[PDB]
Amino acid sequence: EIVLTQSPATLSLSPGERATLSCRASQSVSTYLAWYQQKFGQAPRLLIYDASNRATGIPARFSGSGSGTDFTLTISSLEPEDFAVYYCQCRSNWPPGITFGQGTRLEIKRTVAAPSVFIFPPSDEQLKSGTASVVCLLNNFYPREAKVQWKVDNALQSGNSQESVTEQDSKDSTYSLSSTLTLSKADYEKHKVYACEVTHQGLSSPVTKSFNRG
Amino acid sequence: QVQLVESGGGVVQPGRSLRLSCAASGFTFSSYGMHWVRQAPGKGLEWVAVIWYDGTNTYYADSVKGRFTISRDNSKNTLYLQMNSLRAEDTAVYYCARDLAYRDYVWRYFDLWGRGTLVTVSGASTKGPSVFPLAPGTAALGCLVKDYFPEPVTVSWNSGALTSGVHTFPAVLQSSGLYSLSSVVTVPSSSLGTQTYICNVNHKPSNTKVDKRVEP
Repeated sequence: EIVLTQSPATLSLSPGERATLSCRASQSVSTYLAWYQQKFGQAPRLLIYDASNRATGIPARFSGSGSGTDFTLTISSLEPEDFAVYYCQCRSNWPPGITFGQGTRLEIKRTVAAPSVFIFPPSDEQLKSGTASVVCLLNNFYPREAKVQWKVDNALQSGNSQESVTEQDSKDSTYSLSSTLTLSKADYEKHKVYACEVTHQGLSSPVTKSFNRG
Repeated sequence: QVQLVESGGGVVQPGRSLRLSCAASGFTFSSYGMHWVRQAPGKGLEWVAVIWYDGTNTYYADSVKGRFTISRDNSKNTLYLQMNSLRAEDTAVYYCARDLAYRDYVWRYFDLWGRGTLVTVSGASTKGPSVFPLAPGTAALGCLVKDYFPEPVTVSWNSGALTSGVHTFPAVLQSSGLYSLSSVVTVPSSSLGTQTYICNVNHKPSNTKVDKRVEP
């Protein structure tokens, strides 16, 4: 079985700059390697096959090179729609199969931007149903790496939150993150101070947003 | 026009079955090898199965061997995927794809892809969401779209009149087996008294349509 490893997992570049994506195979695949592009919410599409052959209709700005175990996909001059995920791919014979790399995502590099943080208590409508969701919003920050810690009456929470992050914004190149702390109505009513503490490269000290009630 | 169109996706209980179809148009279907490839939500691509142009041999990923069967009907230009004994880990968008090679048993690349169809395997049943307000010189407000199944939901603000500063987040799958997502918008603090904010949520699987006014 062949394993394909793509690096870096995320490539941070500017529009128009040259993108160089790498794919390393565990053992030789000769020149039998393909690259696919997947734009967010869309099906993948073939870009290159046989290491350097551009698929039909693919613009000349996409080019592939390499052989054996070292392959590169070059995008000579990035367009807005090119900030997408790219996968390399080959065949395996033992067992027979098709192997994909784990993907490299291209993002627009911009200046560091600290998040603007907001906390929302559970609505009275939700409390009438037996559960309490507390939401913390980290808005328009860069880079994507951010940490949210929930604290209830000054006690760090663990195992009772979930979060997700938006795709990079097309206009300002930032990300936003939403975290939800879930408690039963009975547990929510036993505590007073609800706080979300945010750490990020753009913050010299963690920022806390909080409210009292429950 | 050259294309592949999948059908038959939906929700299925663990241990049960589902059969997908893929209608091919615009090329000599009987001259190409055909594949199924899947993508679990937020994960990478995983090849599932291949069938030779004349249907005389097939191969499968070890993850689906024995449970899934790829087949084709060259007289109807249709490819099938029979999925039996389904498990939660089979939840994915399933794509049918044409092999690049013409009348060649050596399979290697996917040169044409369908649109994909979502298959969700879970003990949960189809359910519309509950929508709760996230009440508010910049202010933030939103809507929490909780406890729905399966994906997806769409959210708009003020019937589409409000788009700037809107962020609709990817859903999370809760331990209950139901999804939850938030949608927020940042506005000038002075607009809280002059403008009304309503989130419009749609969940097509349950035919749910909700309008929720979000007040300070």
